[PDB]
Amino acid sequence: EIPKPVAPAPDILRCAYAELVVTDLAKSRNFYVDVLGLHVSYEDENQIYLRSFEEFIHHNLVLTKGPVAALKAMAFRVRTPEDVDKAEAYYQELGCRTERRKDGFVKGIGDALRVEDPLGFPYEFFFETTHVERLHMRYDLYSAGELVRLDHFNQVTPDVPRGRKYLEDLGFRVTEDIQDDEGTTYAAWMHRKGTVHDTALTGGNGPRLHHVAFSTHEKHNIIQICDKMGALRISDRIERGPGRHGVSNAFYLYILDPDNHRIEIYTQDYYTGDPDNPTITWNVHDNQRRDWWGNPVVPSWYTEASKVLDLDGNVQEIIERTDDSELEVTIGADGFSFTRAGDEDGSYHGQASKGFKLG
Amino acid sequence: EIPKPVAPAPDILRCAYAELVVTDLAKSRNFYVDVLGLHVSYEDENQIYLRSFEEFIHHNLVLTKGPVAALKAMAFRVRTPEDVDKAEAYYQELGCRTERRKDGFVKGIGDALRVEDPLGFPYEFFFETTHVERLHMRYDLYSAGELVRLDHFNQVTPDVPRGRKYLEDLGFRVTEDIQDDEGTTYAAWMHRKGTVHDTALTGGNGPRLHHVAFSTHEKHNIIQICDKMGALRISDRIERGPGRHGVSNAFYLYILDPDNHRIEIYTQDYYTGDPDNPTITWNVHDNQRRDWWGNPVVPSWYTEASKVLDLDGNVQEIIERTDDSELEVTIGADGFSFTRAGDEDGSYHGQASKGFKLG
Amino acid sequence: EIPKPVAPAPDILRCAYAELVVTDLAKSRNFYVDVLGLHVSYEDENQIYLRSFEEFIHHNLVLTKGPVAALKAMAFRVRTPEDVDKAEAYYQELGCRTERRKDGFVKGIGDALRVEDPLGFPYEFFFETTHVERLHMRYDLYSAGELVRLDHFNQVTPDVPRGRKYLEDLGFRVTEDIQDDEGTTYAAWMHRKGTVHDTALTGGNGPRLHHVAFSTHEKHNIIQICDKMGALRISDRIERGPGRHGVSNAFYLYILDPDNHRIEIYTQDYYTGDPDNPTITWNVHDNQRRDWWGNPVVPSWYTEASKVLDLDGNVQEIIERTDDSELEVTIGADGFSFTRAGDEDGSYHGQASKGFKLG
Amino acid sequence: EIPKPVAPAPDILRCAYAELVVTDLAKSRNFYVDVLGLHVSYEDENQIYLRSFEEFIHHNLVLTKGPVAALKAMAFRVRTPEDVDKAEAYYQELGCRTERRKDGFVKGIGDALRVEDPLGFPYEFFFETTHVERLHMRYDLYSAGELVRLDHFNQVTPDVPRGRKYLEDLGFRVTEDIQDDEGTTYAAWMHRKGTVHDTALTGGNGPRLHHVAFSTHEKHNIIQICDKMGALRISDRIERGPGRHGVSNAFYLYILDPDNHRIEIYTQDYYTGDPDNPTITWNVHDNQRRDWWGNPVVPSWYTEASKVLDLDGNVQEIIERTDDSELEVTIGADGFSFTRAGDEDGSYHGQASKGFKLG
Ligand SMILES: [Ca+2]
Ligand SMILES: [Cl-]
Ligand SMILES: [Cl-]
Ligand SMILES: [Cl-]
Ligand SMILES: [Cl-]
Ligand SMILES: [Mn+2]
Ligand SMILES: [Mn+2]
Ligand SMILES: [Mn+2]
Ligand SMILES: [Mn+2]
Repeated sequence: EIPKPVAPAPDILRCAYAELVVTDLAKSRNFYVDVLGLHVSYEDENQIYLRSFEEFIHHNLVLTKGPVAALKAMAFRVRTPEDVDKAEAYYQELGCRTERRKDGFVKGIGDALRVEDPLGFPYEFFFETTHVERLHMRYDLYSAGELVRLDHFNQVTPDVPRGRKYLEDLGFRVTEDIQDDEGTTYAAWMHRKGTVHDTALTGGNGPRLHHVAFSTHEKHNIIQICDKMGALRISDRIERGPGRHGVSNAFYLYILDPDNHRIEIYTQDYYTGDPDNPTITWNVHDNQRRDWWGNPVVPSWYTEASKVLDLDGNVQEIIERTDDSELEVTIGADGFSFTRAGDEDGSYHGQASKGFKLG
Repeated sequence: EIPKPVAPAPDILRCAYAELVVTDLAKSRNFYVDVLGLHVSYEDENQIYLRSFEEFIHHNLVLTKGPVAALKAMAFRVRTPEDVDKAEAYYQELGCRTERRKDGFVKGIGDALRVEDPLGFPYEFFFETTHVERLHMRYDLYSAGELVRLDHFNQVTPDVPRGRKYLEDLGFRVTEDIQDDEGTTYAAWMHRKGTVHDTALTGGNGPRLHHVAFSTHEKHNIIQICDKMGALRISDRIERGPGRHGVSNAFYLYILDPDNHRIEIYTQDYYTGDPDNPTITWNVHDNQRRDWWGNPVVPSWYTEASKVLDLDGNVQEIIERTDDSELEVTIGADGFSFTRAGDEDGSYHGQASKGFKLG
Repeated sequence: EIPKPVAPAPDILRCAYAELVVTDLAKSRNFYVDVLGLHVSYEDENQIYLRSFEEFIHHNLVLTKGPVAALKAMAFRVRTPEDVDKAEAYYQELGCRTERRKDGFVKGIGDALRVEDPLGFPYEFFFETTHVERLHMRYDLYSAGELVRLDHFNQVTPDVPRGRKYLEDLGFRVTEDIQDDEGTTYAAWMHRKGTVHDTALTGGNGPRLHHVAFSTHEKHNIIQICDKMGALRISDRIERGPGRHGVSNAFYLYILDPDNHRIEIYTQDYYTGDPDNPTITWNVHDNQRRDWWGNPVVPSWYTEASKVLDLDGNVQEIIERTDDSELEVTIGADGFSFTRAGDEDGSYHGQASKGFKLG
Repeated sequence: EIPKPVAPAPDILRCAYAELVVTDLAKSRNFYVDVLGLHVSYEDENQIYLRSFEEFIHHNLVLTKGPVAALKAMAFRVRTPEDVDKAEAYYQELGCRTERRKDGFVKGIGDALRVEDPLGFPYEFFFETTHVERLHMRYDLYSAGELVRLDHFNQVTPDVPRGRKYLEDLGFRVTEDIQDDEGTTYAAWMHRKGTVHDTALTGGNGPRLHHVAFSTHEKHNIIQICDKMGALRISDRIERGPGRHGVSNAFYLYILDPDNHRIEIYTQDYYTGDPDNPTITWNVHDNQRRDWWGNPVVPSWYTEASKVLDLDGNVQEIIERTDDSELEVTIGADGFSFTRAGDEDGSYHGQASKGFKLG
């Protein structure tokens, strides 16, 4: 029900950074810098600007002290300065609230447009950014769990096909999705930069931010993050994983920051840059779709996500999903999942895999 | 209490091989050869003899066709031919049933002694064995999931302290254990070869065999086994993991063979060869003790294990544990576990970690 | 010297495949399939078509039996069917010989244009290709040394600035290069797909093909290839490496096929897709520019490369480089390199690093 | 020939630590702590005591300030206090200078015996040592290049068979060696703890210490050390590697400390604990014996080694090797190596492999 505008879409390069509001800046710094080893581009009493090992733009993450923890903006870099004008014209045509700042909303970004998008999400588009020392060969700084790139965002939204269509018009190409035999869509992944995704839609009450994902070079780097969290005795902040994804084929881990913002660590998905890249649809009941090894998806993964803010700094109202619930149809009392389609052996009914029930 | 014999203990080098009775030989071959990549030393219509990548003795695993799936023998290599005589005298003094075969019980083993030990387990002791091509540099054969060494056995027995004393007198040294503050021992690990263990005791109804473990070179090799099992659509045969252990500090995975014999894949524990190697005791309520990342221990891991045979080839009667159950005290309805000792935050009452309950 | 056409450049997606003429098809099959584990998309008595683990187009490599080993075509996929017409007009304006086949030059490719480009190289441009099973999750087929993508080509040409300009007009963006203070350019790297490169120019006598490069997931995959070649007693076919590159930051290995075609295995370079991606220029005397650890560059690496064919199947005549030779200025009798610029300690004069002279 | 004492050999557990005299304690600290990440057990302005990640004894390396860089002591831990008496009796019967100190020669070691051994080397034997925090699960401290264990020493001595016999009488078991077809032995490896070696003999002018080796968990940890040294622009202190060894099958790297003391980093050799462990002999001309991939051995690796001290703190006089030189017979002007025995193809005459001569 979101029409394709006459105005041309801005040419989006990739996800570039997220601005997260955090309640205790010191505790957040402890998590992102001391635990996760992100690199400080700038900090003061209000904000911490962080980047990954291979990044040359000013930052991939802004942490902003605020009264209520929430996503403040998810930023995409566009190809040219003129693409910021294109973004403004596009979202104006859609009837969305927009705000333009010629000198940026955060440090290290220039001319930028923020919008309350049709799904209620605060998107930023920008070209101009302050270049910093690209640390990609600074092996004197490299940590055993080094986060090397920002990879993607993931958004919770009640109507997946509605948001998918909107993002396709915006230029994202769908790479994978999860549906059932009766035509319900539960999740979709879509890209600009030639990886599996730059953002993704998870069916649920929204708008809420599901997670922000960073890449490592190798699988052992993700293992080290888990190991380090056990050593720091904060294993209760490991939410889910580590595992191999079905959708995306990436090795992964989900952890929780001090304000319960979910962060994914991700590596080794595949190239999607060709225009006829084959799309892959998984059945919702396929127990290898989210964790390839069949490990159960923790219930909080389906229920918990971050608030998002409007352009005034206020929390967006949550709209309830009316389509079927992935949690309910797979691990709920009347849910089921299979290892091999049509096989009772290795299937789970009314509970999760590996012998667990929902707590 | 099992008395310490006057006869000297045999000098045991290491665990060497296990003989498992299996019901369908071809199906077992698929698992151990096609899925796991173990190397065939010899096979016929009745048995398959298998060895790991770096082994020079004839085999690390014998699969024997039989009516009832069970452990037939856990075999330990001894230092000299004379240590077989020492083993016979020692077990005779213990009042155990023993059987001596100068030409072995299985192919590729010479003079051998099998015993029904004081815990009801069929142990074998041998020195003589047919050497085979050591494949340790045969990288033309090397699998992405290559199993490189046999590492240990793990035994389920109802009275851990009783068994621990007997194994210590036999010359095994305890490296780690799990106890509570009320005097109960739930598990013990013990070695000869200078890794964390060659065998271990897990509290539970017994005698039953908990598992046999093989090691890989690197953590990615264990990940590959998981990935391959996903590709073969047999993820339902992944029981638990992959993870990082607390006890042993090893990276691990538990999988189930066609007869539900449990196999662990293991890597990167530490050196224990010094005689004053510090013994580590974990509290049973410590949620980082079995999985360091705090992932829940699947209930089947605590309840399921293989039958074992006596020397007549009949299943040993099972004696029920009367000591407290690790399952019940940690993940049962009256259970408890913590992330940080003395912290209510990150503790679990009457359920498992990460949002699950007993299925 | 090469003027920019008024005709619009074809939109090039990425390098896609190379066709190499080989003298003994069975011996070449042994190397690419049995040693390297590439996947067969088609074969007969004259040709083998091969693809990497994550590929969905028909092939990344075609081996064609012929009398003289040579590069027959380096192919790039274009974005649309219409881009093939654009490519034809473009090279026609450049005065280049073109050949258009509506049904393709090799199996699994449709409408295609081959050209003898301004530097004498046989380029192919195509859109249409037969999709095949994408093996990216086929872990039951995954080799310990699995080649996962085709990454790039590398071309030897006598005048690097002349070639660079031509490739820039064609849409390729320079990411890194090697120069000296006197203004000679020795090599340049350039991309379309958002990695360090899709092709590269290496100063030397040309046209010759320096190498075709495939990527692995992890560094250990590359180490396995070396280990395997050791076990096969073909370590003499390991030309150079393994190492870490300075330029590109990739972990790497160079090996030689039966006809001495050079293959690079490559992993873990960085993202270059932003239009203002920072260009990196290294000094030719920096001993960390090619191997980051300062290991010496094998002289054959600088002197040997494959013949290339014209459109008639005849070898292209070679034109000698008149600019300074990288070998001569770094490892030759009158050459030098440094570890730290301006520091004589860790410098090498008239010989290579690590105590070696030219053989 | 060194006679076999009537007195029993001390039961040696393993190599335990080395004491190296260094000329600038601060510069050595930067190398061993800052670059390499070893853990400080104790330090003052005269000495730094260092241990590996998984160690529980007080230290694996003592750096002692002094006027001439040299080995002061190579220490082996013995099984019981009584074994220190046995070692004293054993070396006294050998006619060797001994010194016994009930309170140790260095901090954190108790009753200890130091000897000037028959080959001129300062050996220490001890049981008593101060236990420290075993850091094996301190992943909060874990470096991307983490050194996890002390693995072995390597000694340069002119007469290898002479030394080998002495070490065998002492209880070391030979695992691998290098010989030629004319009866010359160039090197031998021997163990107590069940890895390939605890010490080794390299033929050359001696006594000199060739190197001390530390283990990592995985091959990428060794890669990271190289990468870090490149980032620190100290790649000139990488002497040789990284590589795969033929002998030992271990992945390796050799680096040089501020006083040119050689340190090897080493991982993933095999189990040798069985008393009939198959002994492997390589031919000296086999180009895969030292580097399995055929990479050339740096001439400094054959010529350079550390001074060793006597018990009075004076440099031991060097005795020249009269047997053939491994350098000369393989990579010298009159040397030879092969890839495949008997095959001229892939062989090297009067030069090193991969296109190099000696600089
Ligand atoms: Ca209690
Ligand atoms: Cl997922
Ligand atoms: Cl466990
Ligand atoms: Cl290079
Ligand atoms: Cl060596
Ligand atoms: Mn994600
Ligand atoms: Mn185990
Ligand atoms: Mn290349
Ligand atoms: Mn060594």
